[PDB]
Amino acid sequence: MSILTSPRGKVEVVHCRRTESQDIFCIKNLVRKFTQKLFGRLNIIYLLEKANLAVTVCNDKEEIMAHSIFLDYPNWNVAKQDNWIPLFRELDKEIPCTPLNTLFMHFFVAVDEYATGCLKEIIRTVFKAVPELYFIFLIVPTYLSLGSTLITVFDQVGNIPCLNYNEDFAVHICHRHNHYPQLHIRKARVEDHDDLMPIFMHYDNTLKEIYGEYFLAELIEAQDKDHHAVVCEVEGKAVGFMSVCTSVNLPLLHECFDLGPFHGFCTPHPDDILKPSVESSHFRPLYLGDPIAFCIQLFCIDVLISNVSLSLDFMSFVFSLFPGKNFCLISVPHLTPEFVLIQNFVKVVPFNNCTLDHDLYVFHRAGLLRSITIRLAKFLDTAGVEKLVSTLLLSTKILDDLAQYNEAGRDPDGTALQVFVAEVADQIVGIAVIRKEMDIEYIRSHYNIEDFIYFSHHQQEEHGRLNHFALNPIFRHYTKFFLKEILRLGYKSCLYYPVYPQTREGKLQSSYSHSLTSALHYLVPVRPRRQIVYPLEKLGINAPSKEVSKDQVSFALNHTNRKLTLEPKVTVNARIVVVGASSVGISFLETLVFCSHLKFNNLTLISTHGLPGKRLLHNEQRKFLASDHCFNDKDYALMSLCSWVNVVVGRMTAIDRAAKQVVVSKSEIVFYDHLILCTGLQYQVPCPTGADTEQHLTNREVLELSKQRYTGTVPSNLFILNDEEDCVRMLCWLRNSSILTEGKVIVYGNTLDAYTTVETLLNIGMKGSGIYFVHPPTESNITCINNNDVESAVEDALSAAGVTVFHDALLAQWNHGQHPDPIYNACFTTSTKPIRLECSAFFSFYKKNVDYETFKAFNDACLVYDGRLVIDTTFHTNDIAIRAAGSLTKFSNRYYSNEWTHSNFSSKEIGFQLAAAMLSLFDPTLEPVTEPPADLDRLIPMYKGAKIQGGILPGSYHYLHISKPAIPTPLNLQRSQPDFGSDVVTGNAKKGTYFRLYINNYKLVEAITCFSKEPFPSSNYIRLFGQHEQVLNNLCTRFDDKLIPDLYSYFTEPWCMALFHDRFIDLKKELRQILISKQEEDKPTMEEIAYRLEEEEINLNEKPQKYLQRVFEDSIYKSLLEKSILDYLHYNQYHLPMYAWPGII
Amino acid sequence: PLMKQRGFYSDILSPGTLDKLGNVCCGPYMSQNLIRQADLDKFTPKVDSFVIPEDFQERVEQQIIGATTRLLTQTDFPLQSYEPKVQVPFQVLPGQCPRKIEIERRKQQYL
Amino acid sequence: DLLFCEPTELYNILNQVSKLSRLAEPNYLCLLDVRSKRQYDESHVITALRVKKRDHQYLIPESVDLECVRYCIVYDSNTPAVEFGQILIHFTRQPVYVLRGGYECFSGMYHFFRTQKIIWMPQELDAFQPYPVEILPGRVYLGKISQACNAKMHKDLKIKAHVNISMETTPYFIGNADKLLHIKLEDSPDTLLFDYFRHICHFIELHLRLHSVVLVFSTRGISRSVAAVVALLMHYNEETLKRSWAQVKKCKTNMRPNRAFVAQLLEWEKVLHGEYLTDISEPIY
Amino acid sequence: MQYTGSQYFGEYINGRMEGSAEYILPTDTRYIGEMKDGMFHGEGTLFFPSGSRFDAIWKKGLVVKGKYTFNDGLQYEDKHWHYCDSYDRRFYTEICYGLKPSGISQLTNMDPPRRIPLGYYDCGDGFYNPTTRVIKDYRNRFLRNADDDEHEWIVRTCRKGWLPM
Repeated sequence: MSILTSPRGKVEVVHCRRTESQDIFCIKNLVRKFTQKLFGRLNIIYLLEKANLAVTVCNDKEEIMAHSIFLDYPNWNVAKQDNWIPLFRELDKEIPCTPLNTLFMHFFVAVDEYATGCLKEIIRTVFKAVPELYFIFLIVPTYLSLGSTLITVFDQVGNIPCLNYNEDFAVHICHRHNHYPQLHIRKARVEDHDDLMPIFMHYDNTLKEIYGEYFLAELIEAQDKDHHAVVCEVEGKAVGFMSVCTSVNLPLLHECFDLGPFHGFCTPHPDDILKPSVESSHFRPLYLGDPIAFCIQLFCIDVLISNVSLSLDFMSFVFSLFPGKNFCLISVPHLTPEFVLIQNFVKVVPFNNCTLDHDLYVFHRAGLLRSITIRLAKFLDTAGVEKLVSTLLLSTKILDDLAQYNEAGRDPDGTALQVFVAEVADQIVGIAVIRKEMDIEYIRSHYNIEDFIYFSHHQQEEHGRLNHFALNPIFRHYTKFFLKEILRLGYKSCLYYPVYPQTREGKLQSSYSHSLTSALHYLVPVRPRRQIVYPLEKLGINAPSKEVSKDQVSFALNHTNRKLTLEPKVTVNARIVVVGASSVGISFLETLVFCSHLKFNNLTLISTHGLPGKRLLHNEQRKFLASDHCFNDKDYALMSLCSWVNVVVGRMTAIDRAAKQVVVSKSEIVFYDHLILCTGLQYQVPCPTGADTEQHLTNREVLELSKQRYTGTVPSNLFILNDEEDCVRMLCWLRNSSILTEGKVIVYGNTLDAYTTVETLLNIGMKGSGIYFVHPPTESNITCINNNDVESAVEDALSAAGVTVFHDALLAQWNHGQHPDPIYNACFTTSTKPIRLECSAFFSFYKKNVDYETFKAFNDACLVYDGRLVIDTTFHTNDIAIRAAGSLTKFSNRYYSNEWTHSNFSSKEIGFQLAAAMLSLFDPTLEPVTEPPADLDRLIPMYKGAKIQGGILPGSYHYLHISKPAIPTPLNLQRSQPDFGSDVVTGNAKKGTYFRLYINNYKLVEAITCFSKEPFPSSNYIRLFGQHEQVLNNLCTRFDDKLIPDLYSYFTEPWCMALFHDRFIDLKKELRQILISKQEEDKPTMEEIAYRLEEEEINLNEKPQKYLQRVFEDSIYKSLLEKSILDYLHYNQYHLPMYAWPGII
Repeated sequence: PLMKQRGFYSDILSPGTLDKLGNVCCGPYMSQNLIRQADLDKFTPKVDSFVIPEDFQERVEQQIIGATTRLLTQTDFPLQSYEPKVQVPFQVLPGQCPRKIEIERRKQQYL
Repeated sequence: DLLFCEPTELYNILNQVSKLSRLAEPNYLCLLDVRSKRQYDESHVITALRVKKRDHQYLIPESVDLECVRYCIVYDSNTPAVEFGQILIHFTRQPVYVLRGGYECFSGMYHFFRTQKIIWMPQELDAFQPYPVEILPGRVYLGKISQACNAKMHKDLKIKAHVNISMETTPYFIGNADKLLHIKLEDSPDTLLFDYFRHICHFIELHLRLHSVVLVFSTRGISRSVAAVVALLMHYNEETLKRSWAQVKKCKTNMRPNRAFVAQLLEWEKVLHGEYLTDISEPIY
Repeated sequence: MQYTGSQYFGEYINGRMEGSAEYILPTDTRYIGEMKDGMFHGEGTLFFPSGSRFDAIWKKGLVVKGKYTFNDGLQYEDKHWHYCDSYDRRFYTEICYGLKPSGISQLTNMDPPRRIPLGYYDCGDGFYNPTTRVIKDYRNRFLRNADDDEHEWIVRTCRKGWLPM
């Protein structure tokens, strides 16, 4: 921040920050007719929307007024995006202006007194951001002088005519060195040390604490050929230090890092053992040349902003001192952010089980060169690119397409094809290969590209989409500029990239996939959308325009567009580790993917099977396991977390906090800097009661035993199914076994998972007489459906199948006392009689639990464990560095709420808020936040994200149930209590046509229970959760007055579809905010009026609804909400074919 | 809780030791993210395919600007002549200031 | 910032295509007939809204993001539109265009655009199907094969000539040696179309003298036909390559030959003029 | 209402409309209609901006009806239409009256007798000349213009304002 004094003597302090759209309104108010002489018929939206940068300066009081927009080409048509370099050199052959080093301004305004200061500060800011920008060019029609303001910064230069007319334009120039110097470099001297010494001590004590205060000086003295030390100087004084050494312990690097791309770190040698004759992952290239890389090994620099450009300039001088050396290495210890100097380096990739204490970075002597240039494909490029691509996987395809475009002017179909090469010192090393999109509408329906474009100012003509892009990685640091030039040259605003599920077809990488090299760094991931289920047969023409409606081979979308193309997008190197996914964990990974402000690099997922959802199942496999409906195959494909998430297979087997390390069994070690535990709850073996039916005890005796763990051998014909991989394993085994034809099988456990298994086995085709089904009595007598009518329907379906149903029983011993593996016959105790049953196979869903193995691994950790894992209401374990969530977690007794847990809520809301908390530790862009007040420690805060369970049920019914978080309570108890709810219910469960909702006496909806033989639109119905009966079209009257025939058909009608639409909930937020606004001097808000009327602060003879509704409709606020709705319809009408506003007519 | 800052320097390049970690290739068998695979050798071309352009001078020509101090600092005055006398030996004991530091400090105090 | 635009351009842009109809995005187009409702009922342009007038003020039809609707158009029957042209000058990022001959010649040359149907719903717009495109004003047309077969498109221009370089059969003028021109080859660069251009140009010219109505196609409106148009224009006007190329560029912005065809056209220019007058080293080819 | 221009005269429940009513649509079409749930749920007649009547019966808020009648009251068939055709080439008034009550030269679609003024044609709404490709409205202003297909249809089919031979 900088201090500016008005000529009035008023003082302000100001900051510069990168424009945010709310600024635009304020800045546009500044604009003047004078400014319109400079840039008139600018409407800011267009220029910002095409901008290469928007920069704003603002004062401590958040008075906003200083702004400028800059782009890579001039205003006033004096030249073109096609080219300008020759014409400007025709102005002055000496100016090295090129898209490497050049930008033009296109607007500014500020309140004059602060304005003159602000312009200087903005200029300084831009030159501080973009170090190759050695100049800013400023151009006006010749009849204008710049006048004082700009004359303070810009100087005049030979004129350009209008490209068309006898209308001249004058050209004026500003110099970086005038407003932000270079450095000066000289090889260090002892006097230099004293300046630097406070800088190091500001950064760190530790080095001095080892060496003593004069270590830096002794190092300066130390130098020779093997170690040179060099400093930058300003004001006749030093403030930067860099160290280099010639030594590099090549055996370490050759083990640790795949130098396949980087043979050059060694000299060539004619043996070139660069290849083998999974062992490829074990193989290491045996280089036999000599070390021709050198390291940097000490660096600090600061006025601080002076570091930003000047660090790069050090590399130029450093290379001068090593005639023999061409690569620079630096190893960076974990948690340390990429300060500017490293960011230019390529980040080396460690090998498939490297573990180093450091990450490693590379930069190369050629990077110093500046003849890097783009040109569009011509013949000679063929030879260069042939030399280049020789190791590329699809080298043939890429070459063939380059040759094609050199002949064709087109792709094979005929649509746009554009191919670009990077030329360097009359040499080539770049290739890009890009195609022009037209399913842009399909993109916009599937993903939130709108987060990063105001699409309506763009046009269907303007979009590029990438396919192949490969480079000398050294240039990759420049490459962000390469994308800028690509977009300029192609006259495109956007590049798009599609990441295609890496399972692919069962064998084929279908040609929708692309061969993506490095570009993925620079793009952003785009949050995935949710289409409404469309009743297209009720719509005909009025469908969502069929292109959007289509399915397509489902894939993730990544993107860049010009305004992004500057953002450094600061990487995070911290090793952040997330454990398990069952029920929940994925939600955390989503939020860390889906925030473009940051770029996670070391993040790793550990799971029994790694990623979720690998398998191309067929739906019967899904029939096995009751679902929460919050994820599916296409969801996992869209989320595509593997693109950035690093994955290890198999669960973890010990914690060890003192290292901050975690074990995967067999001593395979991972290290964490934050550890998030999210295994979910998992089933555990159904332990036999031990005491037998054959022993005729009283049941409570056996009940106590039934709680205990099993610790015998495991039956080869007993099954525990946590996961799709388990289901497939079991199903393949069954198909390779007789039992499906003939056997008698037990599924045991009264949970929904049993009924889903039973339906699944009936689908596979086992006779219902085959099926035996036993469901022990509960510790609390809430059925797994809490709907006696639907339960009775299922039980009658089981009767029609002839499934063998047993309440009350408890598991006496399969094989009694005989060897248990395989099971063959089984006993069950009861309140009155023995049971025996014949059991070819046994399926458990008896009790979910933390895994014994992981439970033990926690207890070894001495993380507090009270049978379930203990956290505060802000996820801290007893370790500040370890945090946990999901149904495996529980709060301290002080909360006096051992009934209320993360088990109660949605999964996603948990993961989302946990990530939001953990981001605050990671994100520099929000302020770092304190540890909680104890006042928060008083309470568990009321989440609301409804919890989903849903199932297919015996006799091919569909079932879906959604809940407000609660301690269980029986349906009939709540219904007989008057002080709760009105219910709404259209149904006959056995007839396969069933809804139930409960509404609360607050007249919101806070239940769903639906039972079906129809593929319900669960995504749509989930939005029904929490809705007011008014929002459901005054639903209550519709239920009362014989008006609804049934619920399912009635939701087809178009008005509901907005209620399903996701933006509409945020529009409802807007509408509330509008009511929160205060419109007139005399008036409270409509909210405050309601508050008074509802709290008996006013008392009435009419009921409050009548008074409030009258006062609202009389008030003007209605017009404001109506207008707001109509506006939202305009935006959303692109998505939605059924909302009336001016625009329909 | 956790921090982000250090002396910001390298180390493990040291020729002196492959020692302290023993086996460094000791982790689990990785399954990388996609992005690094897209960086890896089959997606990238190799440095030896790239041209070594000819000249150091071409880089020097590509330089653009006048450095910070080089010119305005110029004066007729002999530099070493600035130096005060002081009696500190040439080869101080480690932990003492080396001789040249004392000279700078004394002269700077005097100025 | 008010400008005159020829009705031929209206027929180019309003049935411009690029996979989609450009009419299926509103920022492409606005068109706002200030005049009577009753005329609009009798018909209007093929996305043209009906203006609302009120005490002789116009009620702004913000049916679209007027701020940036890139092409922005008005018509009366002839050329109250003019003042609407004036008011618009404040608005669009592009200048604002008036439709020279607001109705009389534009639909007098192309009736079909008149219709009593007001809006076309997004499905209906996206489902739209293009009429053939016009190259030489009023006289020679450009088309893709399924347009050239389309019975209505063929009949409505009262057409009978085909002009094409392709292998793929079409339903009409089979063997009518004087009212069919057809050549057969791939869009392969060694297709030495240079000689065939002379025959093509003379055949089109003869239909000019006959005032026959002529469609041109190369299956997809793509490439061979484009080069043939470059040759036709250069020989018909003794124009440079660069002039013909600039005209072609608007004629249908997808139009583009290939680099061997570019070489053939460069030799066509050198034969007509005697020398190269256009330099192919720019990428704009 | 306002945001498209729709208009209704009838009863409201919960604030949404449920009615036996006359009605206006921002076509400036008039309608008479019954409503349910804020939707048409009626057998109702739609009176055009040109007065004529369409009919609409409503099922669950969709229409299922056939009837039309012109603004003159001519009863119409959308199919097979038996009118001024092979059974008898008489217009609506000429079939109802027979010989028009006094045999004014409106034994033809419009009269008292005149030449078509400009030149052009009669096609009932408008005057059009094949030598100008322009249609005009009976106030001699303008109408939609037409190229060859419609021009050729007019040229053969209808009556020019040729000179009265």
